[PDB]
Amino acid sequence: PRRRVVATREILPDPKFGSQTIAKFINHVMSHGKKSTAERIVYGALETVAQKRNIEDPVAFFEDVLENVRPMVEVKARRVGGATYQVPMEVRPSRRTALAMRWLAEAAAKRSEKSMALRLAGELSDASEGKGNAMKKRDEVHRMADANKAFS
Amino acid sequence: PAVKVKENEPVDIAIRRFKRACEKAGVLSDVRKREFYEKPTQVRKRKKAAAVKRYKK
Amino acid sequence: VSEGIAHIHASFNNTIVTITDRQGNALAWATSGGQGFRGSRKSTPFAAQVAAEVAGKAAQEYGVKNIDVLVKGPGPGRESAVRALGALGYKVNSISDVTPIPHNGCRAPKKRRV
RNA sequence: GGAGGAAUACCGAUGGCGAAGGCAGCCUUCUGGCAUAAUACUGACACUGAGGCUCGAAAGCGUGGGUAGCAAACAGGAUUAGAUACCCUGGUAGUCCACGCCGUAAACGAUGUCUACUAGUCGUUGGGUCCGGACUUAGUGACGCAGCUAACGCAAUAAGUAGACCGCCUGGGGAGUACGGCCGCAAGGUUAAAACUCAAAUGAAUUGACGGGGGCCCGCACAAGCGGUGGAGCAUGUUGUUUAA
Repeated sequence: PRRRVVATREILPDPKFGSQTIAKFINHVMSHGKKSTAERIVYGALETVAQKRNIEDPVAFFEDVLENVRPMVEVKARRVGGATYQVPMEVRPSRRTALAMRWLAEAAAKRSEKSMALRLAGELSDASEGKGNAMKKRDEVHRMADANKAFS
Repeated sequence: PAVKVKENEPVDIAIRRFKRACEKAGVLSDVRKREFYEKPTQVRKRKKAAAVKRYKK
Repeated sequence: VSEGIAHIHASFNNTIVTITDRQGNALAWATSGGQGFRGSRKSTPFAAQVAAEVAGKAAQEYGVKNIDVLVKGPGPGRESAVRALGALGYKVNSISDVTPIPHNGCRAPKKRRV
């Protein structure tokens, strides 16, 4: 906005797991202000995946999967001499997390399972094992940079 | 524009010295003038303008 | 052949790198078009670097451990080709520029207006 | 490895020479000017210049040679609504040489030639004289008084104060056009009107506006995100039509 940078609002961590990232993820799933619905959907999906994998710490599993999902490099458009070309640049640390969360939400939207919690659990499993639309999207974002890699 | 690199020396520093040598010899300007033909009147007018700029400096 | 001379015909449009023996025979050559880079992508230092790497490998099969570069023309990837040789690990005795400097021997093309 | 043509990087500089037009690698032959040095000389031989004649960029013309690059014309490729153009891949005349025509350029310092006078300053090229500097000469530039100018600006290289002679101008078009001479192979050049037509055509500078001119800066203006209109039904307004409205 061509104006001073200001401190971001402090997020409220989730109660059950006491983790910042979990609430940050719940925010994206929330729609029309239905934070109560988002909490329930996220908790159900995490419980389903944790039960399936027999893992004691769903928060740790989620941290590992999110870290894997986040893309290191994202292409950014630049204008030089009245010309438009792709330019690969290192992504900002917070932006990596935001991108991964958004992509997981988007793919969970189109997953087949009848209920949102099951769609989300399936997408987390596929992301953890490196399969599915979210991993394909991250691979496409990496692929665009890899294709040319002739700038910066 | 010939540059000799000593044994067990990094390639990048030798490249930088070669660039400095080429800049010192002014090789690039000759090629730039060569690429496009320029009218002699335009040459004379540009030379006069450059002389005036040098005088102001 | 245990000694090599590399000739680079760099130019704003395209850059060509070739490997030759001391006597003046070219064992192998590499070009950007073979890499497939085109247009603006073709006319970039990285397109020069990759082709330089390919030509360096091609020369490695022949067996030249020492090569000296001879740049020609005002290309933007001439530095990148030497960087590519340095990254490959070829050892360069010297860096020299063999760009032709014709002393108004021939008339140049008419200026372009845009 | 040869063959063939043109030009002469660097040196190179509001540097140098020439009456202008113009003149760049290097050695040789012939050649015209200018600068200064102290002597010796003639003793107004001077300046300007109607006609006239000499030279006169580039392009062009005629005959004969040469033809690498470049390139009018021409061919094909592109964008474009079209592109007889700008960009492009080729490309003949021409540009190069010998001998003759052509005699026109924004041929400009948009400033005729020659004199005498009028503060100062820092440059720079070629000489001179003095103790690296000071001094003086004919050119060569950049600032800056008096003075001049509509104002820009000029300012010892005057557009300042005077003088000699020559050329030219009398609103903008029609028009440097027609007719007639003169020149030319030609293209065309030179001298040079009238009918008619409008009240303007102009120059400098000021305030604004604008630019596909610049410098900086701001707004959810774009970016990055969220969710909407544009598709369905309905409520509402408006054009349209139909209506007596």
